[PDB]
Amino acid sequence: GSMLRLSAPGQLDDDLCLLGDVQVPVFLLRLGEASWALVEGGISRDAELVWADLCRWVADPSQVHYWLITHKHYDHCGLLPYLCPRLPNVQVLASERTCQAWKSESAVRVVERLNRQLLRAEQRLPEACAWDALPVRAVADGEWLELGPRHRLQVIEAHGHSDDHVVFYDVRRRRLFCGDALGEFDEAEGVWRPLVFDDMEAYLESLERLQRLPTLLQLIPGHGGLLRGRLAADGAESAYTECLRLCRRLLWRQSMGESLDELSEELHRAWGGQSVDFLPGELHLGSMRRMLEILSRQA
Amino acid sequence: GSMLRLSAPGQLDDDLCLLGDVQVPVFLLRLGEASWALVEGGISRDAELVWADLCRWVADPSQVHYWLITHKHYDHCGLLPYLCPRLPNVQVLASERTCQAWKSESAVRVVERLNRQLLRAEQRLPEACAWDALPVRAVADGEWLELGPRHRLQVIEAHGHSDDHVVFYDVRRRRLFCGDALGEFDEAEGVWRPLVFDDMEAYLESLERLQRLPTLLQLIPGHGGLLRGRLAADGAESAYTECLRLCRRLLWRQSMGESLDELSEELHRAWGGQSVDFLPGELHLGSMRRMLEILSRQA
Ligand SMILES: C[As](C)(=O)[O-]
Ligand SMILES: C[As](C)(=O)[O-]
Ligand SMILES: [Fe+2]
Ligand SMILES: [Fe+2]
Ligand SMILES: [Fe+2]
Ligand SMILES: [Fe+2]
Repeated sequence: GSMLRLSAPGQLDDDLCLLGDVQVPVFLLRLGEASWALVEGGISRDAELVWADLCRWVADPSQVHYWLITHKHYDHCGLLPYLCPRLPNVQVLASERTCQAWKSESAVRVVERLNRQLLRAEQRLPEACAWDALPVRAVADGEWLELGPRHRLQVIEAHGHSDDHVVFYDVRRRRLFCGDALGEFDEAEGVWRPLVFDDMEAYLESLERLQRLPTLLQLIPGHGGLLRGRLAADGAESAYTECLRLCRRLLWRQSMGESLDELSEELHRAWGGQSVDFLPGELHLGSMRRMLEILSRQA
Repeated sequence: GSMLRLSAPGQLDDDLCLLGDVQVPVFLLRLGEASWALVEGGISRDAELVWADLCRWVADPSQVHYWLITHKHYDHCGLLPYLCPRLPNVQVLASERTCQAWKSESAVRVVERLNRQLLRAEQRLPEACAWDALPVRAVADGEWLELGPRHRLQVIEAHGHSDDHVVFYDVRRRRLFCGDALGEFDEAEGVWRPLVFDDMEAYLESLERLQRLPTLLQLIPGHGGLLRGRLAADGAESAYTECLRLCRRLLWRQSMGESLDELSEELHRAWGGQSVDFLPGELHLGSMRRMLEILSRQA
């Protein structure tokens, strides 16, 4: 029947396609006859899949002009060293803090190691360019990106999930590329699972600000596809509520004397399955523990 | 450590005691030197336990003057035929709709059958008086009950859980006896599980009205004890949110083609354990299915 989520590779709207894996998608925006943008930077191992899809839509790779990046996590920038060399005219648009992480050998080693863990036996990665050789340009909170005549996207700072996270708001289409700032959309239940890995105060304040946008028609997180209808319209509000709900559960359990590890293991059991293809199980469990440490400290 | 729930038989406050089983408690209010009230009507099988506790606090059973009843469900009035004969001066205070159910042989047979299922092998029920012989007086929405010099309780209609449900608000102590109108308090997670068995529109409207009470200090549902602190202060708001959350889950699952039975069985698995001592498992599962039918119809 009719559903409030579009989650299949191919055309999502007359200007928008989903490339690659719906679990870690790259979005393609048609900005004009011979101009395109990518949104979200994916995982390295998807390089040839995303390339194959891209070339179905884009006749000449020199026509890809922008690549918008929400945050520095390994699953949101892993394609950059592999596909940017094939995109001679692309400019990577990322926050200043995101750009800074790509200059840190420590940070990029973590990104590389996690991406390497996801390589399947059959596939061959193309040659990687250096992370500090990427064609990057820093974007600022509030900045207007005039990508094409019918694509004006505002950069909105949305820290909390991570210290660098931004979202991109298409004012014309009432479409928000929200990365991981709302959490992980639960494919079985239709609710947001919080992903607070840096700062709960910031995460909630970001959601407060995003709630004040004009009512959304389309909401596109970092994983799982495109949400529409009420799922888009109430996404930020719902994500805020789910974060407060997790805080309530944690506080109640702590009042009974539970260690953080009990709820962490429960969340890992309940939620880890959705991301097994792109997130090692032990890192998922560790992430749940970190989130609960943050909520406990700040709630 | 300090917890926001009191859940042990005995004194809860200087005017208030919990009698019987914390799972299906009867509350004792000291209205004066020689005047007392009971709140909530429990399950029949607890008659001698509640009697034993009552007589620890009350020197003379003729001093019990009122018995406040939230609703007609079998687990909220089962003690009445067994203990009212031992309470010569008691007046049972119930809504008109609640009183009407006790006049219906069909309705009381259901109450009797469910209560009989809960009798343990060891115990002996005292002789029951007829349901239409109970010393009942109907109370109205908005009615002020002047129970004693320091106990003024307002009757507030709170339909939705059932067609007859009311709650009792102690204006002085900012204490709400809320029956099942907020749902079932989850002992492991500290959130409300919705219990919508008649009408979702009414259930939500009741919670909207209860949210507008002065901030609560104490919130006393039909099961599980007394809540305080933020759990009391945000109870009605939280219960409203949890009902909307369940609607979201159901609607999402229905959009995927699920039958009501799938979520019903999941809820029965997740939630049925808490009430096994006083609610037959098949009735819990049936109740979950009924709730989901109502939410589907009205959401
Ligand atoms: C790697 As993640 C849980 O921030 O999408
Ligand atoms: C018997 As019931 C689930 O309304 O407390
Ligand atoms: Fe992330
Ligand atoms: Fe992510
Ligand atoms: Fe009930
Ligand atoms: Fe009940």
